[PDB]
Amino acid sequence: MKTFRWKVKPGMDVASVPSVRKVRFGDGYSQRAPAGLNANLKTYSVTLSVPREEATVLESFLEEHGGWKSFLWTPPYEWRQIKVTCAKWSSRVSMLRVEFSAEFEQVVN
Amino acid sequence: MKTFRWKVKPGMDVASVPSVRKVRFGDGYSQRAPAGLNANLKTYSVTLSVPREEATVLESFLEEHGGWKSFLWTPPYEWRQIKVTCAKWSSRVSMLRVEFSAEFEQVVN
Amino acid sequence: MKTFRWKVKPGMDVASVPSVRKVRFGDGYSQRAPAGLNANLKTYSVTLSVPREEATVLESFLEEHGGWKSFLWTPPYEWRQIKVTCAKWSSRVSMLRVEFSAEFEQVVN
Amino acid sequence: PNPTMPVKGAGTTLWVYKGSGDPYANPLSDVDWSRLAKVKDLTPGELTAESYDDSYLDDEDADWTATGQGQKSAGDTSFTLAWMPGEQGQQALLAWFNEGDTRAYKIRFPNGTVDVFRGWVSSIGKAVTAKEVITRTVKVTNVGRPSMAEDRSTVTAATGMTVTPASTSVVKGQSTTLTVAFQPEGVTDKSFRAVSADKTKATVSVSGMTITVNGVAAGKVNIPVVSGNGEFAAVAEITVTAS
Amino acid sequence: PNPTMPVKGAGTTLWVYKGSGDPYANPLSDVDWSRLAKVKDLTPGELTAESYDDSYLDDEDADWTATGQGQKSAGDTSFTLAWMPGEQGQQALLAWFNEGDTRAYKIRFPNGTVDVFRGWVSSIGKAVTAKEVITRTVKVTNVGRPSMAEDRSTVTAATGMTVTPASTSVVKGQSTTLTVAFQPEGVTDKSFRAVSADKTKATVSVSGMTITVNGVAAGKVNIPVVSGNGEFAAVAEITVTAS
Repeated sequence: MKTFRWKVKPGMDVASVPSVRKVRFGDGYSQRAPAGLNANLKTYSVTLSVPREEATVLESFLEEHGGWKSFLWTPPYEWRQIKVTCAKWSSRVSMLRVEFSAEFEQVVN
Repeated sequence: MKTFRWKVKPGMDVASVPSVRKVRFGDGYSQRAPAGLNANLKTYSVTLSVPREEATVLESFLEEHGGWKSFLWTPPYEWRQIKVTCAKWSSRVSMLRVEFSAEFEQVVN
Repeated sequence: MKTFRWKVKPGMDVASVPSVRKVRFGDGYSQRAPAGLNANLKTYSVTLSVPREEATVLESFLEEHGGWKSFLWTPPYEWRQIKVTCAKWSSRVSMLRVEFSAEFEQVVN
Repeated sequence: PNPTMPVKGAGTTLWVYKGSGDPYANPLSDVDWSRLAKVKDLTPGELTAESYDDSYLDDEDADWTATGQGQKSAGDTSFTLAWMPGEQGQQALLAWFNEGDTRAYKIRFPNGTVDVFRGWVSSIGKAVTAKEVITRTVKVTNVGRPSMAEDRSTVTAATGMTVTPASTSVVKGQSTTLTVAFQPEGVTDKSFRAVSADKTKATVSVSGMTITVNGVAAGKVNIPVVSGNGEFAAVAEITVTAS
Repeated sequence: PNPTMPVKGAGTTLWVYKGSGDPYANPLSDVDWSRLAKVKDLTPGELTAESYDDSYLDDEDADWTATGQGQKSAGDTSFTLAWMPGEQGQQALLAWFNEGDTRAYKIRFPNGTVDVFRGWVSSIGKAVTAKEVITRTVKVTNVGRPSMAEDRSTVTAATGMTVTPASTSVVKGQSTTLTVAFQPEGVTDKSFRAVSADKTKATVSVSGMTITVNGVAAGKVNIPVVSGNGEFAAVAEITVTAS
């Protein structure tokens, strides 16, 4: 399975911090270069809230990929399908629902 | 003893954080591998609340294994019995109850 | 694209931190010099709030420059147009709006 | 005692379980129950449920918030009763508070119905003032699922709907009475309506049963009668003569 | 029933959906709705809204604060009604509370207009006092966007319906179709429901303006049709031949 089809909660953080080449000694003249070709691949701090029964399915999805094996995902932010990778996906199992805190880092390959 | 019979009330934290081998190439490309051979182990941040008379039994059970050694436990997350080890089990005493906080780490052994 | 048109709501932080050469002598005496030749550049801790549709445009503008490159901006502090660069621009998504937080660093270039 | 009609609330009794079986099984019997008599006033607990957020970033039409029912709680039941320390039933209540176990208690209404909750005493009060009876005020916090009266009700759908009209002649300025068999083996819990298929010759009035068919104009008129949402229905015929 | 002039609010009824179609589509039709009777009082929902800050540093005229509208809630609808635990509608209400689903419920005003909301039960109480009928108090937390009465500002009122059925022989293994004419000036905002008489001779199937009668058994079968709230109706007769 190659598509994350679950829904994320309202408050989701998107961090960019692009990669550039910076040369500046002290506080003198500065030079900046775009460095690589795929400058910024962003990062989404995704949070989900799902019934206790579907927690097993969600963790099976996240566990099968297991850090490697990026999967397709359409963020609700720019609505463009991308390839992402997750590595932590902590979870908290309340009385009736479980919350997932995962980090999706977009990739190219 | 082999089985953990006490129950976890509030909603635990179930952390996966699988180990992967990641190489970052230049203009946005990368290379990922699952590093290991048998999945990730996953750890539970468990907390019990027990009557002051039963805290001694729980302490004896957690101290017999003594950091090493594994016991069976069926987490209220996937309902699949697993082998776990506990290594800290802090405990806070109150007027009529004792609250245990512990970290159960799943082990293949 | 050259000019930044969005507006900053809350009250930013404008940090100067001039660079000086300081030598501390013995019984209370010292020796100070301005180190550099052209003033201090100052940095603005800026936050935007935008509708969920214009967030894509703002992201495109901030990603085109991509950490390097400079854009013109007239801060609501001194009303003097300056050249600035942005390198982080974290963003938090919500139900109807998106909140951008960023650090604009003034550059001579 | 009619559980399908409003009742006046005078005659409500409060009982505490002192047996060892399952109180929710047969609450209607007061065998293993102790009566808490002389109740000045009663206030049953309120069944509440928390809410969880149900808004998702991928949703369309996000202008209006959405939520969902969370975890249910059976509230606190309060009651003030006459202070008679030396009578058993109040000493049992004091022991219940003193050792603080979870115990069952039921409320009997003048309907033949009963509401049995299960909880522990959380407050014990007194009110001393001259010129009026000393009152002991008690509050109980309920735990777990209660067994409400609606859980003990019943329904019957024995398919016993029938329309028995006169199906005879009628003249101007008169009326005819119809009948509906509301006994699907006796007990029923459904409603019905009736309306003429033309509403141009004879009208119909659904007055407590007695469909009153009124011959405004002559002719053969058909009146459908449908019970419930359309589970069963029939058609009555009335022949209004010229004279 | 004039909706452009103030009304006194007496006779306002309350209904809960129990069908499967769109509840906002045809709220004037009381077909798939269960009525909660003996409503003591009713406080409707309060459509509110939150405010986002709309003051920027670059803006001129910083002396006066500015805001903007955000996400609008649908509020909570509370009501208390006479407690009849043995009557269907209160059992359905308690099942709605226990299950926790989000259902639709409409309020019909003495105006011809209807306000239908969607929500879940968040409170179930009860007041037990002597000399006063026991009342059940319910609170429903609304989700999503409701369907206000100002949305249905057209209402053609129909006032017309007729049937042109086949009324011919029906053979075994085959079914006939019964024509319905429902064009009183074309524009219509009403529905109907057709049923059989004995459910043995022939059976009816109605879905989308079409009525199909299949001749399970021979003889003469009667089919009554009732439209909308029950103002209009019709009757048809179908003959089924054994051979």
